[PDB]
Amino acid sequence: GSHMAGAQDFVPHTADLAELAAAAGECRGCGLYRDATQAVFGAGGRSARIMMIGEQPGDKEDLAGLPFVGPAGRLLDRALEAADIDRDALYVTNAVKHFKFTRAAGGKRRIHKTPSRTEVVACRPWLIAEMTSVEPDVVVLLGATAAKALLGNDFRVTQHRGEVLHVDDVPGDPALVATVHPSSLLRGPKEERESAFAGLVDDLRVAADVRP
DNA sequence: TGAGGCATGC
Ligand code: SF4
Repeated sequence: GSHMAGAQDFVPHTADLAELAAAAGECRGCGLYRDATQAVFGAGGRSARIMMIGEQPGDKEDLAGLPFVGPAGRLLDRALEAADIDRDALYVTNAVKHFKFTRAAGGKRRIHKTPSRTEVVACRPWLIAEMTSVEPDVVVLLGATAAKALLGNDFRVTQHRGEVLHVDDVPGDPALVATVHPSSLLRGPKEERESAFAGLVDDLRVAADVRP
């Protein structure tokens, strides 16, 4: 890449998810490996028919080494239940595999920082390897960073959420459904939260109803 | 504390 080397040559030629996950722990495709605790690879099995892709680890994901374990993951768990999506059908990952954060000079708390488009493009080869291994029927794009990673920078989740989409550039031609990131339900006003949760559930139901 | 899609800064 122009700013970052990219992950492409760190990605081993394999569909084994465990081998991919170990190799991501050695990735230096961008700068984010340096300050992060560990790579946070996807969770689930190749038999999954629904792949869900978030933005990046948060604080709790970085410490645990698993995706969607913090507050946003708790919300996602409730939305999955409300749509009767069995977790055995899921492979869950993020567009970026190492936690990007900063700290105030006189503070200790790690402050989440949105990955740059540069870092998203650098990390995308891992996502392509995951999609090739899992071959999902449908991909849920949880938020703008993930949706733009596969649908292009001009894509707007608030414009096209809940629509079943297909693009050429994507291995295996799965259906794609974009929605808002579960953390946005928390970031927004408490009085919009109920309607926003119902909207996430409705978008998940669209994805769950995709028939290959 | 935990987005999104516009903007401005260097
Ligand atoms: S964020 Fe992705 S590309 Fe960057 S170092 Fe980590 S695994 Fe590699």
